[PDB]
Amino acid sequence: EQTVTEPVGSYARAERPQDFEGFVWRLDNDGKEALPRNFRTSADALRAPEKKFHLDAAYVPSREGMDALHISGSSAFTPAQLKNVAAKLREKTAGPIYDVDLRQESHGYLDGIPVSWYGERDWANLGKSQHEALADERHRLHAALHKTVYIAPLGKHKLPEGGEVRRVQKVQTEQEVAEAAGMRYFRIAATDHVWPTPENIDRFLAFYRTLPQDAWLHFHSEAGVGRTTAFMVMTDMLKNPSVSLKDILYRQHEIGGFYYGEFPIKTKDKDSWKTKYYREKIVMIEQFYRYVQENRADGYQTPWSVWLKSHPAKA
Amino acid sequence: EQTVTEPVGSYARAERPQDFEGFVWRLDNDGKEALPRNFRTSADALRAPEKKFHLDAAYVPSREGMDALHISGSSAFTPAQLKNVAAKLREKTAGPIYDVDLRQESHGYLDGIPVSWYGERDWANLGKSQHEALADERHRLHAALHKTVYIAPLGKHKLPEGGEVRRVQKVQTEQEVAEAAGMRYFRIAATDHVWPTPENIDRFLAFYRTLPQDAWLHFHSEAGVGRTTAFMVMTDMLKNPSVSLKDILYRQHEIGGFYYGEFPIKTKDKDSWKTKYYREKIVMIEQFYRYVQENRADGYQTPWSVWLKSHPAKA
Ligand SMILES: O=P(O)(O)O[C@H]1[C@H](O)[C@@H](OP(=O)(O)O)[C@H](OP(=O)(O)O)[C@@H](OP(=O)(O)O)[C@H]1O
Ligand SMILES: O=P(O)(O)O[C@H]1[C@H](O)[C@@H](OP(=O)(O)O)[C@H](OP(=O)(O)O)[C@@H](OP(=O)(O)O)[C@H]1O
Ligand SMILES: [Cl-]
Repeated sequence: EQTVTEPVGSYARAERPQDFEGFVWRLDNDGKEALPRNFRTSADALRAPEKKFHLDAAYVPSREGMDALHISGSSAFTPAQLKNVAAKLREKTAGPIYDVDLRQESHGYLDGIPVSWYGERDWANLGKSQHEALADERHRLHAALHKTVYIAPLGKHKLPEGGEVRRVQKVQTEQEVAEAAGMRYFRIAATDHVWPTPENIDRFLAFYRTLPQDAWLHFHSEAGVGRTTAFMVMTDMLKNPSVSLKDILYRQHEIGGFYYGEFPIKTKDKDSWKTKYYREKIVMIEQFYRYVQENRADGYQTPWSVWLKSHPAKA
Repeated sequence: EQTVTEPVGSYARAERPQDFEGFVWRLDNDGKEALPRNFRTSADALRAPEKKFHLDAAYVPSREGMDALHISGSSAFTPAQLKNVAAKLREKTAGPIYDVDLRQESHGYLDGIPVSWYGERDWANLGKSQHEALADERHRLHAALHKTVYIAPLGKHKLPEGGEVRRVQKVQTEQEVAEAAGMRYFRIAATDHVWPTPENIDRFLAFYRTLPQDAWLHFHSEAGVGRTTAFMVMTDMLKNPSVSLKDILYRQHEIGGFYYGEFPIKTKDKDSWKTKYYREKIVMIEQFYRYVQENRADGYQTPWSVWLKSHPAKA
């Protein structure tokens, strides 16, 4: 027919939340290193591209605007690691430093240990509104206080392996941990592995509009790869609209992020469900760039969700 | 001074239940074999003793009373394995066959899979009365229905390793499963690793008293070793009081059970806590033998718990 059930950029809406409910408190960071994993800032030197993306290692992207961009990204962290990050970022700016938490999955800290309520594909909060996801999170964190919990790292086949059991004496939300490290906090509940929703992006752009000139944004997700890079890319496009799409994509990849341009996708058989979500992200990244280019001149009078509905992306 | 806080036979009462709360649905049997592990009956041939017990391999225990004993023991089982056990036992008797469940830990069947709510040392119900342990079990099993659960086998260090996640469509208690296999059901909530309590034994003795002559008792615990052998030994002593302690202990061991007499206890560093519980069971097995010998003449008018308080065991 002519009516589409889920438009491009919303494929995840077709999945059934009940088939991915949370079943374990996953260890988000073992706390052994001084900093979170995949830590990088926009002032960093560009490195050779990762071979899996089949890029031109000889291409030198423009760094126009990177010194003033003021953003960084990383994986999840322990409280001590976030204090190290905050201290490092303070050496680069006198503006407010934001911990921009991009995780939809319920997470927090049990006795200072960074944990998340993990469901298959990390989709324990799939389908929930940001309100419902945050309510789940608060309820779960609180329920763990003075209770025995099993906290484990995921091993072979994304299933618990080893870990530890403890009776919890202290519970904190990431907001509390960010404030204790001297950072401002802003939450965007984005689903792991997929393109952020129009709701997620409209929320980010509204937040972006409120920032003072010297604000520094430290984005993070679980690994500091998929969601973190998507938002770092969006920020680079918004702040440096005259830079080419290719340069934005190459430079965000070359300072240590994911590469959001076209590349030959290949997954292990067990990860084949990811293929179309990668393809969806490549197309949406181009569509967001188009949104920025067509709406920056009038100051974004119309939001991303609205413009995308009248300018749908195509596979 | 004079007053003793915990008498011999009750050491476990000094442990703190809050430090061993349940944290995972442990897989009790993977269902691969036709029968549960350590399956054996009193009609079986005696085999050579296990080396670790340092026994006399040349010794020939008396079998006096074994053919009429009518008892068996095994590990936990899937419903299909229990049906196989019941069919096997029916070839040996025309009397009622009892599934004597000796597990204090909460356990049952989720989608037919035998599971238990596991806490450190398998002590998730330590300290609870049987009434409280069964209420915990009934609430946990029921709460699992239509919910997502993580079921895993324990691997390295008694922590989950691998396993599976499933949204449960069927929940059953072992009572339901035993009845489906054509067995009567009798529960004694005995704590894993330790000597059965005076309450556990008083309950068993009262049940034993009213059994029809041709009743067949199939005992089981998790592995079919510690608790299963303790009750098989007690039944053998009760039913065959003229048989020597040495013969009872050797023969229950030689048909496939644990050896409940003195031996060179040698544990790994991580299992050193077990040492005193072994020593306690050796002493209590002797004390129970004394009880049977001294109370059989009047038909056991004095319960085990009462008699033990007036004749305490000595370390
Ligand atoms: O949290 P963000 O920073 O968004 O990054 C995600 C998480 O690290 C994912 O692991 P998890 O779901 O266990 O938290 C990982 O999936 P895998 O571990 O399956 O590789 C993703 O890579 P890909 O899904 O491969 O693209 C990566 O993009
Ligand atoms: O269930 P019953 O038949 O009473 O047997 C018990 C359980 O199998 C215990 O394992 P679990 O705690 O995992 O249920 C096992 O401890 P280990 O598995 O640590 O060896 C005991 O041996 P010992 O504790 O070694 O005596 C054994 O006697
Ligand atoms: Cl009781």
